[PDB]
Amino acid sequence: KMLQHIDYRMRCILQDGRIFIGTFKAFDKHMNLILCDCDEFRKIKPKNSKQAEREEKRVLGLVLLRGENLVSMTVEGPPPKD
Amino acid sequence: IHPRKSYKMNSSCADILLFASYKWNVSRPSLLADSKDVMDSTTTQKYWIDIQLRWGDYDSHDIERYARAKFLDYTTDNMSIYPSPTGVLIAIDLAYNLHSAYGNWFPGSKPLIQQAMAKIMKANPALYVLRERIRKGLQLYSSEP
Amino acid sequence: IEMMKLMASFDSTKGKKVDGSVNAYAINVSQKRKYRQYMNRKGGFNRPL
Amino acid sequence: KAHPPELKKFMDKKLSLKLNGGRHVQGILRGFDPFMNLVIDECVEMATSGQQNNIGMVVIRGNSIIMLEALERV
Amino acid sequence: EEFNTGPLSVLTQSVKNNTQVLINCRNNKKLLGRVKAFDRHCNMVLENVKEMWTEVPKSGKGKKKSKPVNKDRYISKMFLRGDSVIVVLRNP
Amino acid sequence: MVQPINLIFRYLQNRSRIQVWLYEQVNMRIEGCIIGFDEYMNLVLDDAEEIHSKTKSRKQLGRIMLKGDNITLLQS
Amino acid sequence: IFIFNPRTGQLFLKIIHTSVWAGQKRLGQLAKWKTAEEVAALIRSLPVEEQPKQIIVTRKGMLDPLEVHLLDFPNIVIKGSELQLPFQACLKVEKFGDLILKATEPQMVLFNLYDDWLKTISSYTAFSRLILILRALHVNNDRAKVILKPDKTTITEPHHIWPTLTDEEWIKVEVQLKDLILADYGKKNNVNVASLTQSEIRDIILGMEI
Amino acid sequence: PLNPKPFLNGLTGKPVMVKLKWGMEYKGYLVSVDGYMNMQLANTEEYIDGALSGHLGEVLIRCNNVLYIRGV
Amino acid sequence: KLVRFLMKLSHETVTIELKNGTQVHGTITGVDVSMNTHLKAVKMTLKNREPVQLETLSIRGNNIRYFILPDSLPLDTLLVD
Amino acid sequence: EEPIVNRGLAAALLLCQNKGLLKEKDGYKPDVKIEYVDETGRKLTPKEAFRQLSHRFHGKGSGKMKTERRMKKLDEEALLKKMLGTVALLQEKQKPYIVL
Amino acid sequence: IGVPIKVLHEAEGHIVTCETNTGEVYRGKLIEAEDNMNCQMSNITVTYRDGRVAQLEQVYIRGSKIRFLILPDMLKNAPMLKS
Repeated sequence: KMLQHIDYRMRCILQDGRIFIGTFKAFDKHMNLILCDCDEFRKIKPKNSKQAEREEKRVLGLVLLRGENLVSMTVEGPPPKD
Repeated sequence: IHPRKSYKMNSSCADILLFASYKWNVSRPSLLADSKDVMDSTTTQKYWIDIQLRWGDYDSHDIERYARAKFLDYTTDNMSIYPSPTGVLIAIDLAYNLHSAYGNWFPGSKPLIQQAMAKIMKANPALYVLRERIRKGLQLYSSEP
Repeated sequence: IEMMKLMASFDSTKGKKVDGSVNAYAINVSQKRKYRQYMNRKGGFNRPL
Repeated sequence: KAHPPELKKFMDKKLSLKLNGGRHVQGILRGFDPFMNLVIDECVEMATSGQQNNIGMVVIRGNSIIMLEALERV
Repeated sequence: EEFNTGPLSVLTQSVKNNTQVLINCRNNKKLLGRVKAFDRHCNMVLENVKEMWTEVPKSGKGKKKSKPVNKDRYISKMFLRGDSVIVVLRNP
Repeated sequence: MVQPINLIFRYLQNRSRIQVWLYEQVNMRIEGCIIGFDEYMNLVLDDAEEIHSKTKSRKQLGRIMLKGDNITLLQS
Repeated sequence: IFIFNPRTGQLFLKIIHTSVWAGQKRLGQLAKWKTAEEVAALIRSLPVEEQPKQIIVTRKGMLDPLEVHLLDFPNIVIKGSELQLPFQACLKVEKFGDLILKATEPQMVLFNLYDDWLKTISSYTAFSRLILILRALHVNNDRAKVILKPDKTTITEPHHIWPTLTDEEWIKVEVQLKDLILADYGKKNNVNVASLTQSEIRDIILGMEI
Repeated sequence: PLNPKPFLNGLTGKPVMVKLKWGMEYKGYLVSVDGYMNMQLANTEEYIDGALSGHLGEVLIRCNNVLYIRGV
Repeated sequence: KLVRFLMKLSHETVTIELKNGTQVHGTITGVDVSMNTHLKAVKMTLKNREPVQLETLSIRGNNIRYFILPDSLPLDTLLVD
Repeated sequence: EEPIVNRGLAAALLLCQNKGLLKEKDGYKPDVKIEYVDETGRKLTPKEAFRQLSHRFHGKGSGKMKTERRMKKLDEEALLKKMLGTVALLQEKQKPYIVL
Repeated sequence: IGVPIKVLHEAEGHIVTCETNTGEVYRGKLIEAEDNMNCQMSNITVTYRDGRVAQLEQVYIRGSKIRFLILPDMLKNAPMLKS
């Protein structure tokens, strides 16, 4: 059911609350993740805020996330053209 | 089972048939309470179980004599076809709520039919409906706790 | 050597089947009572299976 | 199938271990298992109180080991 | 065989009789309920569980002054994953 | 070239005293002399005593056996 | 009729008018079955989620009419009580009292006898607090009233019943009402205070006899 | 001279006190121990921080949560 | 193995409380042998936050504290082998 | 009065007990359980266990209306046991004696 | 040995960063990366949860204590698309 989610813009929640969003490209038997285009969030995550929808944010790029620290997934938008 | 077999008093049939996947050593026909039982040196594969209900009057509510008599009547009868000569006949007295079987026993079948007959007289829903139908016919009730 | 007399080489039973009563599972199920039909069947007199 | 951690680069080297509960330790490596439990000679404990506590040969469970730093040049 | 003499005999003797067990879980919620089944990991599927834990009102005054209250919630049928089990306990 | 099990092998060849320190309970330490262990690294220990370091308390235990995935260290 | 929920504190107090039995020409053969039929009509009024399944009668001469009048609800349990609870202390407080007496029409006045103590503490210790208040107000009316306000500065809101106190004031007034209860009991029951264990203190505030 | 599963072999039936990693203690006659060293204790009394909060009966204590076993 | 009971439970609207307290209410779509739970029509309340509607979720199986199944479930025909 | 103590189980037992929520034969104990259940797994009353038996016996179950009453009764139990005081407090705070 | 561990196999000798279970993050160049995500890295800066910066020319971090690993996007195009 995860091969039905490849190359998506996936929102992966860690067990600390450090959220990622990026390219769900490769996963593993332990659900070790490989995410391109991924950026990180801690405090505010967007549902069209009254102030600004994306602060508490950092650029990282491509990550290998270990599956030991991983909780959930959600697609946020369709994959880009490239 | 024929639909009129529950009150087919003169003759009988079988109700349950147990297939062993082996050959059981089985015993001589002894009552449900006969704790010391000797082994009949035949070996069988299919084992029938009959359920004979009765409504005992005061003279003839001995369920052990009834189970023994019905077993040795119906196994040695012409008008009652059993799959094997080896099997058990459980008689249940509804008017006195008694139970005993008489026929042959394979290992473990005697404590199983003992405890199963105990739980089946304590907890059967059709027996329960019979019991409270008798209680509402007699207008006899117990005090609620 | 006493490391072989211990019966050495630190083990970790991950994936490997464990020794004994570790695998104990038990399920209490009781299915609905499949009774048979007697009245108004249209079928022949003995019971269906 | 447990391959040993690739640590003959770090044999007989002065390393500072980080251990689990914010802890720290220093010493010479003397060997390992596939489970990365490390045996250490000349172990100085180096707690967060600030005073350095020598022991000698100790064994450290590999579960608790966060990082190795080879203080000596490999 | 040794399914019925090990330390999981607390669970396979409580699922036979359908008696209730008390489980102190890992986040200190207490599950009272009848085991419908269990396995090696103590993945206990449970029926009719009272989940009883403790709260405080968490500084409702602004001065951090309150006493812990016993809260509980009912769950009809649950599948408790058995890593979070600390202790399972048959009733007296 | 010695191993960890070579150290604990030689150490219950010594039967001297050691102090195990735990996973993340940094104040909690347990002193003892190992009588036996095998490959899951659970250790029985001789006349063990819990020492709480920040209050320096020595609660006596006796013949103990401690579970393997809890230890961080064994210092002689 | 005082229909007190221990858990939700929802006191359904039914007003019974003077004209129901001033000209009734009947014995208690109307009275028992009448209070039973009216509490059953309360049960029939509420939805099935809010209907109880366990009903406790204080006075023992009511569970036998409650068996008769609640055969539409065989799901409910009608038990007696060994501990009697002083809900005449509810009559003694002026709000419920003149509410009852001024009421010209029989009605189904609701109350929440725990004011909002369910956001602060349990429902058990709120019940023990309420029965401390009610029994201490039963053993002495205005003495327990002036204990119930530890200062004369505190006030209760018109939607509340008891004065708004927090945990420190409530524990101090609870030990004051508690030794008031035991002092009145040991004054009357011939025996001192210090010969009783907390199980006996418990069933003296609860209403049982030792 | 005595390895851990021989030790737990040695104390199935005597009163012991097994200490959890979370500071709880359990006193009682333990019944049995598997390969993972889950424990079945009978006649248990639960000592929270050196003070008992109750007699409890029969308890299963999961293997991932024990800190040690003490023979009393 | 009890996880095999969960993969028989396809298309059920269950809630799941995780180890982070997050309650996830949704129709379960897939289970692995490691209880890797893939859900749809997800209403996820991460605790100390307001609940968020999301169309699809995939919880890792280690991070499940417990499940909550509805009233209408026939487990006596589900936990058989 | 007993709190479920953090780092403690036994207070929850003292809470739930307070709340009242508690031939050469083989040679063995056959634990016969004789149990009546419906398809949902509920333990069945002997009157309605006999009713299920008799529906299956006669081959003719209930009508539509009695099945409506029975099914709505079972979800009345389900909606009741899965659980107006706050509404009473909010109506009292809007003005104390909500007379019906 | 699946595709992410093959990706970190193809990140050997490259600039890589690892955030750890305690929260320290380690930005350097890798030397060895094994099956169990153990990483021996070099020329590396250590950033604690204090926010401070340190450097040392080598480190060896255990795999299970890795939280995650910042990889370079040299590997984003090659070679994992067919996945």
